Order: sequence, then structure tokens, then C-alpha cells
Amino acid sequence: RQPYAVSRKAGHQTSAESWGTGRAVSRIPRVGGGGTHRAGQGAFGNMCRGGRMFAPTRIWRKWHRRVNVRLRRVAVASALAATAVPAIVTARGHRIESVPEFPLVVSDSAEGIEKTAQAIKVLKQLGAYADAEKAKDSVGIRPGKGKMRNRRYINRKGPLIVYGTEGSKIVKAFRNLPGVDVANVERLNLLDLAPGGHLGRFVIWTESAFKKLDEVYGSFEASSSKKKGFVLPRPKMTNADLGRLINSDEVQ
Amino acid sequence: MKRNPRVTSSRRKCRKAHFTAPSSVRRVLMSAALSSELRHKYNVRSIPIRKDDEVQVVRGTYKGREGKVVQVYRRRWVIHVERITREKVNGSTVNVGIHPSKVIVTKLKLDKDRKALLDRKARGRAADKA
RNA sequence: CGACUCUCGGCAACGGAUAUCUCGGCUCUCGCAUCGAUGAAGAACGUAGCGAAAUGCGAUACCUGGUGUGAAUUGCAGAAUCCCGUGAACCAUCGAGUCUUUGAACGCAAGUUGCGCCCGAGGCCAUCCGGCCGAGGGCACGCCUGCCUGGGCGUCACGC
RNA sequence: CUAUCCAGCGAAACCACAGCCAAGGGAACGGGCUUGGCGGAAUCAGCGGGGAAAGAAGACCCUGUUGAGCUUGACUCUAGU
RNA sequence: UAGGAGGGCGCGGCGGCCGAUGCAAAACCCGGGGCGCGAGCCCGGGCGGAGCGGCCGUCGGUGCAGAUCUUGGUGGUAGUAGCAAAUAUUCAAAUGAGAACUUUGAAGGCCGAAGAGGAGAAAGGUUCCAUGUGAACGGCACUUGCACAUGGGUAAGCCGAUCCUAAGGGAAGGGGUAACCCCGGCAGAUAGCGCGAUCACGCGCAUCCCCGAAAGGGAAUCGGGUUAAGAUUUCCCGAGCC
RNA sequence: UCGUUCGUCUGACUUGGGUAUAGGGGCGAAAGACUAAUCGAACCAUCUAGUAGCUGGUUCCCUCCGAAGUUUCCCUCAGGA
RNA sequence: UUGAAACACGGACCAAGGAGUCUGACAUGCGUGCGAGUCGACGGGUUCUGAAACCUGGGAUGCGCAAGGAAGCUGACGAGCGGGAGGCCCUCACGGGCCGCACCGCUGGCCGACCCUGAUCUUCUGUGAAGGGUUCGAGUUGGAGCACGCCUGUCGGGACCC
RNA sequence: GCGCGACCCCAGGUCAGGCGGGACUACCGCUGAGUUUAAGCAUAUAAAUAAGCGGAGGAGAAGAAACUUACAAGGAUUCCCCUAGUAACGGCGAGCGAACCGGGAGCAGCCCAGCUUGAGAAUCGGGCGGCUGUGCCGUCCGAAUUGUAGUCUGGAGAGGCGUCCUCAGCGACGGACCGGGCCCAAGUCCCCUGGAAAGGGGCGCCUGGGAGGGUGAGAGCCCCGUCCGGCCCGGACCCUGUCGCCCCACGAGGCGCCGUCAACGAGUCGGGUUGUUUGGGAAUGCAGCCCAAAUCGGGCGGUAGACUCCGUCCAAGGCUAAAUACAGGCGAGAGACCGAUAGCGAACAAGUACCGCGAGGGAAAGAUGAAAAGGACUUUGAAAAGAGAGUCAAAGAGUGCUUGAAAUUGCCGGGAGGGAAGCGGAUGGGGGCCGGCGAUGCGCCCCGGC
Ligand SMILES: [Mg+2]
Ligand SMILES: [Mg+2]
Ligand SMILES: [Mg+2]
Ligand SMILES: [Mg+2]
Ligand SMILES: [Mg+2]
Ligand SMILES: [Mg+2]
Ligand SMILES: [Mg+2]
Ligand SMILES: [Mg+2]
Ligand SMILES: [Mg+2]
Ligand SMILES: [Mg+2]
Ligand SMILES: [Mg+2]
Ligand SMILES: [Mg+2]
Ligand SMILES: [Mg+2]
Ligand SMILES: [Mg+2]
Ligand SMILES: [Mg+2]
Ligand SMILES: [Mg+2]
Ligand SMILES: [Mg+2]
Ligand SMILES: [Mg+2]
Ligand SMILES: [Mg+2]
Ligand SMILES: [Mg+2]
Ligand SMILES: [Mg+2]
Ligand SMILES: [Mg+2]
Ligand SMILES: [Mg+2]
Ligand SMILES: [Mg+2]
Ligand SMILES: [Mg+2]
Ligand SMILES: [Mg+2]
Ligand SMILES: [Mg+2]
Ligand SMILES: [Mg+2]
Ligand SMILES: [Mg+2]
Ligand SMILES: [Mg+2]
Ligand SMILES: [Mg+2]
Ligand SMILES: [Mg+2]
Ligand SMILES: [Mg+2]
Ligand SMILES: [Mg+2]
Ligand SMILES: [Mg+2]
Ligand SMILES: [Mg+2]
Ligand SMILES: [Mg+2]
Ligand SMILES: [Mg+2]
Ligand SMILES: [Mg+2]
Ligand SMILES: [Mg+2]
Ligand SMILES: [Mg+2]
Ligand SMILES: [Mg+2]
Ligand SMILES: [Mg+2]
Ligand SMILES: [Mg+2]
Ligand SMILES: [Mg+2]
Ligand SMILES: [Mg+2]
Ligand SMILES: [Mg+2]
Ligand SMILES: [Mg+2]
Ligand SMILES: [Mg+2]
Ligand SMILES: [Mg+2]
Ligand SMILES: [Mg+2]
Ligand SMILES: [Mg+2]
Ligand SMILES: [Mg+2]
Ligand SMILES: [Mg+2]
Ligand SMILES: [Mg+2]
Ligand SMILES: [Mg+2]
Ligand SMILES: [Mg+2]
Ligand SMILES: [Mg+2]
Ligand SMILES: [Mg+2]
Ligand SMILES: [Mg+2]
Ligand SMILES: [Mg+2]
Ligand SMILES: [Mg+2]
Ligand SMILES: [Mg+2]
Ligand SMILES: [Mg+2]
Ligand SMILES: [Mg+2]
Ligand SMILES: [Mg+2]
Ligand SMILES: [Mg+2]
Ligand SMILES: [Mg+2]
Ligand SMILES: [Mg+2]
Repeated sequence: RQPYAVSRKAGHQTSAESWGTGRAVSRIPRVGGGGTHRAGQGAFGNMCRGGRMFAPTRIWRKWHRRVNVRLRRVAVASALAATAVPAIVTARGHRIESVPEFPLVVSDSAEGIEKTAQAIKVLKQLGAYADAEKAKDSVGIRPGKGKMRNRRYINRKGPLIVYGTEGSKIVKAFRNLPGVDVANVERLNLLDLAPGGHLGRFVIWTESAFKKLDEVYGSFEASSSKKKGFVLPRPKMTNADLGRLINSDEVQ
Repeated sequence: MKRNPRVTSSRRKCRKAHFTAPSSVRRVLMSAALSSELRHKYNVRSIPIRKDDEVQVVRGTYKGREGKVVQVYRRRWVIHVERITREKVNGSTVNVGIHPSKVIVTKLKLDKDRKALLDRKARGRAADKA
């Protein structure tokens, strides 16, 4: 975010002064002088026309908030897992109905592609082009004030392409496509993996990138990640199947 | 998406630039498209419109009306074409306004400068496709 | 049945809320370093075929010149040679120019277009081979380096 | 000469809602409440009983750890001498 | 009641999802139908003519009846209070759409000259004069005007300013001052040197620069004509003066 | 401000223009008078949104719980712990 | 306000605007992450819609991990009891027994300020076997903390508005 | 009846030059409050702040220890984090409040004065002339010996000796950075609606380009642009990349030894006292006055004092990038900001109109339509206007014109009323409105076909 604030001097560029009592008018400061309609009018008050606002906004508001380095990594881990669950990728709105398998890993030959047309064929050979269809079809003008605040068009989210090898070209084949995002494997972002705060981004992994995941995040073992001071989080419940536990022989 | 961090993507500035452009800049903005026959012949898509060109309206209520350019009235972002008129209430005749992006230039007013300008634009469109 | 008052509805007024906008504002970030005695910032008066303001300009006065572009400016009128070219334009841009009266403001002043002095290209006669009206241009203050002119037994030398 | 009536022109103060009384009770003097008296469209000119009428965040008095002008044997300083 | 908490409703953005709309979006209007204890919500009809809504998360300049609240608009009061100083108007005619209010003539009155007359200084700035004029304005009215529009109009050797000094002001060197600024007699090769000379030199230098009066001091003009509007003395005629 | 009536009118008289004195300063035949409708300290801007234990106001719904005017100390008694 | 329909004040009407906010410190509660640790908050690297994101350092930066003394200084030698949720053993079972978390109560040991004490050793002024105390500590005999986020409260700030 | 030379002063419209004033964001110097807080108030705080007076630059200021520390010590300046709300200061109250260490950003050090040309001012300015011209050369005047140049700056240095080791410039082409001009993908194909297609349906295409804007309604393909880059023109540059010629020295420097020398800033330091300032406490800096130094000497080691030792540095002259700051200027780019009573006072001929003698004060006011197509003509009227008509998708969108709320007002229709009206519960009468306002289907069956 960028800060916003009113002018520090706004509403305070008059020599206005209270008439006091005894003149059958309220005690608000008033513009003195004469010869214009401004004379005798109220000033400086948040109720007055032309006054300053109550508690004027300042640029030393707390715009940026800090999150622990470890809590950031934990949340990325949870987001990645949910990308591998078809029910959650469905529920978050992605059309995944002709995709062969989740996780969706495509060969490294995709890496070298060049054109938006080339990228379109790749999405067709997967079951991915339908989700990209919805993103492009959903583009319209943003209702409200944002359409005049340089945010004129909005759309849906498509799939997210993750590549592994730095310096590739699929960055440039996919960027014209609305909804479609590209990421490098080492530096994934929570804002892409769970956009809107909702779990289940549709991810197309390259074979180059899917094999680096174990390098990047490691396992339930100390000092296995590429990250330092990090170990994958363990759940409070080893198997979440209430069906299996409640209807096991031991409990019944 | 833009790459040059010196061109503005702001609605406010881009509009100001358009509506406060000088005359030498409105010549480019008030540009028209070549006809299918001329695009085929000169390998250029669109050109800045000229005094003595010949056009054909392709969008207005006057769609399918051909005529000669008689005035490129840049101050109103408009061109008047010969016989593209209506009559006032008193019976006088006035020329109606056409924006250059709603006509096709069916015939070119060719000069030394226009021939060189067609060359430069033609050298370009081929310099990428080839 | 009526008048008046109150009230409900429809229509018409009054007024400018609401909605939808926006060449404006506000905030953050970035780059750069450029006023003046070679007369600045500011003030005044002028200036267009038709203009008062704003914008622009300075008696070359909404401009001159060069360069780029390449056919308009436009509210009306007119020249339009300005159209395969030294070439339109309330065009862009900048090297050549112009730049009234003032203002630190500088010959003295100032509720004054007041009051001096100096130079002087150009022209007239002869009261000289000088004098008369001159176009233009000087004459503030403090200071530095040099210079010219000069002063004082301040210290000397040499004399008379 | 006004006021008055006519043609033309044409404000402002004020305004919770209003506007007939008697007694009672009530923040101990009601236009509204309680109980009685009553009570009939719409208008004109006056009048100063009432609206505890208008005007003005009582100037009297008190309070405030609010002032200011002035004085001095108040406290703390200071120009001058 | 004061006070505390929970669960909701509503407004505007941001990240996401799901959608409406030129076969009519938002806003607004209604004696239209309903839902909810309620905040509110849904639909109908109309008007309008291009945008809008619901859900999850999140965020905020987020909900009005008051504050002698702020700004704007609007009533009753009310066709009411009121239009009453300076003696005063009347008759015909012209004009005009329209005359108590303009114009001409006649009559009756007033100012009564320390004037309601004729001219100026200050201050104003075109109000001056002609022609025309829809609105507004001239607290009734108007053909009218000190209004509006378009034009025109201010002529100097002799009137002034300009020159001189008054009270007084500013001021160079110097004194003070952190500096802006403050001090003029303090006396400094005081600013300026003046005069005779040029064909060069001589003399003298005393209380000393500037500003300051359209009523003080002061080179010089009178009479007769002339304009829609300039002049008694600025223009014309004549006659003079410095 | 107006009407009538009054005071003075050769003087310490009336008056124009010029000039001098500027804010804890001026000027005062003295009334705290006057210093541009402002005077027991002018006016303008800023410090400044000065401080207020004091007055006024403080914006949606439902559901649930629900007081105190008493103790001690305080230049404390309209306040606070 | 003890008390308002008040002969208490404000309110003619309508529209729009109009008042507990932002920030810093602290505290309790709650949520998240890690845990004797925990923060990457000044930087660096990298990042092609991102001033974003992502990586890196810390072997000692902050807070915590140890306290008592004004200071010089010294610095925790290892806990029992009563009641206890819950588990287990016994009984036909009612009843009994065993172990007993948190928490409440009770009595102690140890560290330190102050007092008291003194075998041995020793560099003669130090050490400290033993033995202590109606004294004092925000101590120890339970490692629980650190970071972020939100409400509320106190305070500083124009500080709910005039 | 002299003429001298120098000293100190003159006056010059002398030759040539440089000074003053303007702007306020950030920077340097001075001067300097009170409101306020302490629940009063005076020291204190507000504050070494506002106002006042000056001076600069693109940054400024500071800067190379007369520094810290007490350690195995470090090593110019500035800025960030930490130290730290700490030591301290304080009616020890309210409150206030740094630095060292450590970690980062950025790093760079220099030059004078003095004993030291004396066979010799070797230095410098100006006029004039010339040329290769930001300078060099010749010459004539002058400054300066009361001292210009060269050496030298404590880390040193002068000397002496010594195998040794080190040194001169201009070309040529460029690379980078800087400004500018141009060129660059794809549908306006078919039907419908519409005033307008940029909307819907069909069929296609571009995409390293689906940022943005314009065009008669949501346009990637209509236009400008955007991506990838291509081209042509002009600069400043003093940075380095390579080819060419020129070859650096007996001068200076480095390095090895030597011990003889070894110069180092004065009304200044330092002390007293006064006032101010500071966290600085027997006194942190600064300033007035008084006293007033030293050269086995001087300044420090955060409690005043004397002595012994120890650590440490060398003031009184000067220059010095970078890292930092930046409500002004100019040129940009953005935004979870405002949407005409909001946002700057000003979206508009806004610091305008207007007010005040003045210093100063200071508004209101945006939106026809896609296009003026801005309403010819007839008729009534003195006119303004009206009634017909005309334009438009529309004027009932008619030049303060998108929408067009409320208060308040007029007309038409309806309803009720004995000194208020409105209101809450009941219901009765009128209205007005409600067809998901209210059903006609399901099971046995008999055909007659699907
Ligand atoms: Mg009143
Ligand atoms: Mg404002
Ligand atoms: Mg009448
Ligand atoms: Mg009674
Ligand atoms: Mg009453
Ligand atoms: Mg009764
Ligand atoms: Mg009656
Ligand atoms: Mg009456
Ligand atoms: Mg009465
Ligand atoms: Mg009253
Ligand atoms: Mg009172
Ligand atoms: Mg008290
Ligand atoms: Mg007092
Ligand atoms: Mg005393
Ligand atoms: Mg907001
Ligand atoms: Mg608010
Ligand atoms: Mg209201
Ligand atoms: Mg209320
Ligand atoms: Mg009347
Ligand atoms: Mg009267
Ligand atoms: Mg007389
Ligand atoms: Mg006249
Ligand atoms: Mg009238
Ligand atoms: Mg004079
Ligand atoms: Mg005179
Ligand atoms: Mg005179
Ligand atoms: Mg004559
Ligand atoms: Mg009287
Ligand atoms: Mg008399
Ligand atoms: Mg008399
Ligand atoms: Mg007088
Ligand atoms: Mg006088
Ligand atoms: Mg008295
Ligand atoms: Mg306040
Ligand atoms: Mg009270
Ligand atoms: Mg009472
Ligand atoms: Mg009463
Ligand atoms: Mg009261
Ligand atoms: Mg009232
Ligand atoms: Mg509101
Ligand atoms: Mg740590
Ligand atoms: Mg126990
Ligand atoms: Mg215990
Ligand atoms: Mg607060
Ligand atoms: Mg001082
Ligand atoms: Mg303050
Ligand atoms: Mg106080
Ligand atoms: Mg107080
Ligand atoms: Mg006080
Ligand atoms: Mg200041
Ligand atoms: Mg410097
Ligand atoms: Mg700490
Ligand atoms: Mg302080
Ligand atoms: Mg194109
Ligand atoms: Mg189409
Ligand atoms: Mg568009
Ligand atoms: Mg293009
Ligand atoms: Mg001191
Ligand atoms: Mg320096
Ligand atoms: Mg505004
Ligand atoms: Mg305003
Ligand atoms: Mg319509
Ligand atoms: Mg309309
Ligand atoms: Mg529209
Ligand atoms: Mg309208
Ligand atoms: Mg209404
Ligand atoms: Mg009726
Ligand atoms: Mg009823
Ligand atoms: Mg009923």
C-alpha cells in the first residue's frame, strides 16, 4: 500500500475568530472582514463547511504490518497442500473437469515454448484451457469508484503456472492471457497460491519445478529445507477421518 | 502490459494529453484507415488524413456515402466531406461532422511527402513480419 | 349545496438533493540543479481586421528568425501561390534577433513623464577652420589591481 | 399631516405545538393534565390584561485553584541612580 | 436509567467468488403486494437513459433530530408595517401602444439672494454631449434617465504646475548597531568648488546637498466672436506683452 | 438625526491645507478623555485547533446482565484518586 | 436534575455536512506461530503487472534464560505434609487400598542484603568442616517466554466535537 | 632661488574588473518569547522552539584526534539500528535525557607558516604584439626582500652514504551514460436490435502487444498507443577499451643503514569571576571582563585537592568526495485518497470579484445534444412572449438546458369540522388494490392408438 492523507494545512488557512456570545449566534469561529459572502461564515470546525475534518488522516498511520518469518512459511506450506486437493481447487472456482491428475505436472518441454498461441495448445492438451476461458470471458469494468482510480478492469482467476528453471520463456508465452499467472519455483507467493484468502489455486507444475519442491521445503526432518530454521508443520490430528476413528472396532 | 516506466497508464494524464494535443499531434490522432484495395497495394493499414483525400463513411448514419475531404477541422476532431450534409430549419445547408476513425480513405492525395511517408510506414510493417 | 381551515391523491410549480461523471485537488516515490548591474523577481502601459478578461508578446509588440513536421487557421472576413515544395499552421521546438516605462535601480528627484550636466555621429550659416538644431549615448555608491594628478619637514639625501 | 379606504410597490422581529376560563394537584402562579363552566363559519378597525411576550449565554450575588486596570508595609525580580 | 457484553442490520473501498443490464443499470416517485419483533429487505408500477448488485475475507473520513450546530433553500408573519420634513399645483395641445410623472404654451406658487442663483479647491473619473434602447435599475410609474448601447468631446511662451523657501523630512564622511536600522552638526582635503578667464592661469572657498505650499513668495494678456459638447485669458479676429 | 428653546460671538476666537508625536507608546485646560462607529491599553497576522475541575451536543436494531450519591486521602467541598 | 408537561434552557421548516479517531508506551484477556528460546524490525541478495513476494545474517541485537546489595561484591548444594481431578488393584456390589496432575493451605532447605558463627587450610587476610536467625528480597526449590494481531483501559499528544 | 627618494594620504565619468537584490523545501550564523504542563505558582516546562535579522549551495554543514577507552584495546567526518527512555539532570516534582562500545551505508585523505636561492626572485600581475587560443610565447612597466617561488608538515623531515627499484604526451576508433524525431500485429466479414454497434448470435484472426485513451452504448483486431525492437539527428563528456608514434632519470621519489640535527601556529592556551547553555553533576560548550603561560613542554583519562607512577593525544592556520536532507523550482511515475457544501481558498478570466486608509481579509460559480440539427414560416401582441408548426431517438434534453428529492405553492377530484391538531388500541363505513386473490386433478376402469 501507498499512504494517503489530507493536506496538513487544509481548513486552517483563515484568520477566523469567535464572535463570542451576546450576538444571538453560536460560538463557532467566524470569518471576519466584509465585502464578500465569506465574511461572517463559520470556520475551523468539523461541522463547518470549509472546515477541517475530524482527526485528519496522517501519513504515519500503520500501513505495513509484520508477520513472523516462520508463520509466513507455515501458511505457504498449507496453501501448497491445498493446491493438490481436487475438491478444494474445484470449490475455489476453477473449472477442473477434464484435467487428468492432481497434482497436474506437465513435462519440461513446455519450458521452451515462446508464443501465446503455443501456450494455448499446451493448455488445450491439459484440461487447463477451459479455466483460462472463464478468466477471459469474465472481464468487465469494475463497478464503483475504482474504475476512475486506475483500476478499470477486473476478471476471474485462471490457473497458475509454476516453472523451475530460471531464465525460461514461458514467462512470456503466458503473460498476455488474462487470469493466468506464472511463478518461479523458489520464490512462490501466498497472494497467488490463495488469492482472496481462499484456498485452492489451480496450479500447473512443470516437471522441472515439481521436483524442486522437496528441495525447497524439505520434510519432517531438521535442516532438510533450503530454508534455514524451518521444518514442515505437523498437524494436531494424524488422521482426520472421523469416520474411521468413530467406527473403528476399538471405539465401538 | 506496459514495460517502459516512462509512459503513463493513468486515465487522467492520457485524457489530458489527448484533449490538449497541439495541431501537429492531432494530425496523427485524427488518422484514418486505408481501404482494402489500397491496403493491399501500399501495404499500410492506416494514414493521417489529408485535405484532398477521398473517403467513404463506414459507420455513421451516412454509412456508404462516398465523397471528397473538404476540411480537416482539427479543432473539433472532425472532417467535413463533400455533400455529406443536412439542412438547418431555415433551409440553409451545413456540413456534418465525421471522425476519421469511421471512414476509409478510398483514394490518396499523393505528394512527395506522402510517397515518402508511405515508404517509411511500408518499410516498417514488413520489417517485423519478415 | 357553497366560503374558509385541515387533510388524501393526480398533475403543474419552487429548489437543487440524489445518481452517474471529471483536462481539478490531495498523498507517496523518483530524476535533475538553472535568478540578478550582460539589470533579476515584481510593478506599469501598450499590442490583434474585428478583444474586455485570461493567455502571449514589446513600437520587429497573440509575434520576427532558424530547425523539425508536412497542408492548415477557424467565431466571421480576407490575402490566399501556400501544395511533387525554400512549404500552410492560435503546429512543435530552439541556437539568430527585438525587447516601451520602471524596479536592487544607478545624474537629482518623484501625489512632478519635473530639474541638471557631459559626449555626439548628421545638417545650417559663418558674428573664425567657430558657433546653431542634432540621431543616438553617457554622468550613482562602496571596493580591488594598475595608472595619472596632487598634498604634508611624516622620514631622509642634497642644496641653495 | 397621518392613521383609514383605493392603484402601484412592499420588508422585518418572532415562531416546540398552539392559543376561552374556575378550582385542584404538580418543579410549591397551566394553553395542554384532573374535575367542572362551556363551545357555531368567515371577516374589519382598535387596544395594551395575559402569552411569567421580544431584545441579550444576568452587568447584581456566589463559584472557578479564570483574568485584567490600579495600589502598596505582599512575594520574586528589574531599568535608573 | 448510568453502565457492560453478545448476535444482527446498513454505507463505501480492496482481495476473491457468483451474477444483472439499451428486450432499459443507478437515483428518484407511488392510495401497489409482501417478509422480518426490529435495524432493514424483496418484488410491482412509473420516471430515467448507462451503469449496478449479492456472498466470503478484510479495511474505513461508515448510520443524526437536536449542538443560540455549518452552508444552502423555504414558509407563517403579510399583500401586512409601511411609501406623511423641505408651502403646489392647474388648463389645453403635441408625442406615443400606453401620459398625474415626457415636451411646448398659458396660469398659480416657492428659493428671495450668508439663494433652491453663478463659479472653484479637495474627492470622484467620463457622470459631460448627440443618437438610439428589449430586460434590469431609477423602493409608484415613465415615451424617460446621473441607467444601458454606439459614437464624440478637454488645444496655452502669457492660467497653473514647474522655480523659492516655512514648519518639517531625507541624507553622503563619522558615530552607534549582530543586523534590519538609528543619529546632522559632529567638522571631514564635507560633497560643488564658484568667478575672471581659453590662447592659461589666477583669484576667492566663511552657517554649504536635496525635498517640502495647484491658499505663502512669484516673467508676461486684454476686448470681441465661436461648439451638440472646448476657451472669460488655450480655438478665430484684433491689439499687446515677457 | 429632526423641531422648538438655549450657550458664545475681537477673543485662552472659528477654520482649511502642510507638518510633528504610535500602542504600556502618544496626546490630554484631566473626563481614564482621545488615538478612523474599536480604548482602564487600538488594529492586523501569527504562536493557536492556546487552557478550561465549567455549559451545550455526542448518529443503527434486538437480546442478556445491571448500579451509585457511601469509606479514606487530597489548597480537598461543581473535581480526582 | 431529588424532582420537567413545566411560568427551566435549546428547537419555525427541509436537504446536505456534523463529533471517542490516529499515533507512541504499558497492562489484562483472546487468537496464531515457534518454544529455552524467540524476533530478520537497520542492511545485503534477489525479484520483468509488484514500493510486493522470496532468500540471507545472530557466535550472543532486543527481550527471555537469576537474584540480592547503595556499593565493593556474592550468586540458589536439589522438599515434605493436608486436601485433591483422574487412572489402577480388591469386593456380588455398597465400601476399601495404591499412585496422585493443576490449584489452595502448612512447614522447611538453599541464594543474597543485615546479623551471627569458626574446624582446617592460607599468599596474614583470605578460605569456611560445623552451626545458625520472631529480620529483609520484585528470590530459588515449577525453565515459559518471544514475536504478531484485535478489543478494552491508563497516560502523552489538537486527543470525542464546538 | 632647487630639483630628490621613499612614507602616509588625495581626487579622477582614469584602464580593467568584482558588490548589493529575488525565491523557502532542505543547510549555516545570530537573536528570542509566551500560550501550555506542573491540576495554584515563581526554578522548571513549553524551547536552546514560533516570530525577528542575516548567509549559501545542489546539497549544505562536519571532517583526518591536543579522540575514546581501561581492553588481547581501538583509530577522520556524516547517516541508520542498537546502546536507551539508559548514565545523568530535575521545587530529585511535573518531567527531561545524550555519549562510548557493537552492527550496517559509505570510505580518502591532503597543504600551509617557521632555521634552511644568495654565485642568482629562480615567483607573480598588467599593457602591447603573435599563435596553436579556457592557454602558450616575446617585450615593456610594475608587485614583492617589512619576502613571491621551491623544500617541509610530526605519519615526519634536513643531511650523508648505497647494489639497487620507479617516472614524458598527443593522435585514431570506439562503449557507456544524455536529449530528440520517425517506423512498426490482427475483422470494421454475415444476420438482429438500435439515432448511433463499440451490444447479441455466426464465422475468423493477432498476442514477447488483453497498460491506457479516443471514436455516436461493455471495441485485443476502427484510430492513437502498448510488446519486441529498428532507424536517423545532436550532445555533453574528461570514465575506460583497444590499435599508432613517441621511450621514461642522471632531477625527484622508494627502499637499506647512520646517528649529528630535528625548528611544529601567543592577549593565544590556561586560571578566576559573571551570564547563558547542556544529560554534564566542586561547573558541558560559549561569551564578557580580569589575570595571563610554557618547550624534560602542553591538552586529556566524566568528584574539587597535593605527590609517585601509568594510558593517551599535540590546540591556538586552511582544503577535502561518498554514504545524508529536501511542503521551493523544473521534469516524471504512481495511489485500497476526494468526487463540486468533498478535494488546495481556487476543477471555471482565483489570490479573481468584492471589502478595508492600511497592514490585510477574501468568495460564489462544472454537466443541452452523438451532432447546433440552438426552433424557418404562419397568427395574436407595443414588446417580452403565446398558439400552431419545424429539428431531434428525445425536446416534456430549448443556450444556468443529464437526472431532477424535500421543505413550500397552485389547480382538479375526494373527505371532515361548536376555543387546537396530531397520536396508541378497537371495529364500522367508504375508497384504492390484490387472480400463487381461489381448485377443478388424482386413483380403478372400457376401448382406440402409440
Ligand atoms: Mg433571537
Ligand atoms: Mg476542505
Ligand atoms: Mg394599497
Ligand atoms: Mg386557570
Ligand atoms: Mg404556557
Ligand atoms: Mg378537560
Ligand atoms: Mg369562532
Ligand atoms: Mg385585530
Ligand atoms: Mg401584553
Ligand atoms: Mg423566549
Ligand atoms: Mg449565565
Ligand atoms: Mg478548588
Ligand atoms: Mg494577574
Ligand atoms: Mg517586598
Ligand atoms: Mg474514504
Ligand atoms: Mg463522521
Ligand atoms: Mg437534519
Ligand atoms: Mg439525540
Ligand atoms: Mg398598507
Ligand atoms: Mg413615516
Ligand atoms: Mg458674503
Ligand atoms: Mg446628460
Ligand atoms: Mg420602479
Ligand atoms: Mg521644490
Ligand atoms: Mg506655488
Ligand atoms: Mg500662490
Ligand atoms: Mg489668435
Ligand atoms: Mg435637540
Ligand atoms: Mg452669532
Ligand atoms: Mg448663533
Ligand atoms: Mg486649523
Ligand atoms: Mg492641522
Ligand atoms: Mg473616575
Ligand atoms: Mg477541540
Ligand atoms: Mg453541573
Ligand atoms: Mg434544582
Ligand atoms: Mg409553574
Ligand atoms: Mg443553561
Ligand atoms: Mg427559541
Ligand atoms: Mg446526512
Ligand atoms: Mg538472541
Ligand atoms: Mg501433594
Ligand atoms: Mg505451595
Ligand atoms: Mg486520546
Ligand atoms: Mg542566545
Ligand atoms: Mg504547545
Ligand atoms: Mg498551571
Ligand atoms: Mg489547568
Ligand atoms: Mg494561572
Ligand atoms: Mg524562524
Ligand atoms: Mg563544505
Ligand atoms: Mg530495554
Ligand atoms: Mg531540553
Ligand atoms: Mg494498430
Ligand atoms: Mg459488431
Ligand atoms: Mg475502452
Ligand atoms: Mg500500433
Ligand atoms: Mg558554565
Ligand atoms: Mg570546512
Ligand atoms: Mg470547493
Ligand atoms: Mg471554498
Ligand atoms: Mg426521455
Ligand atoms: Mg433528458
Ligand atoms: Mg447522456
Ligand atoms: Mg433538468
Ligand atoms: Mg413536495
Ligand atoms: Mg378541495
Ligand atoms: Mg384514532
Ligand atoms: Mg379499517
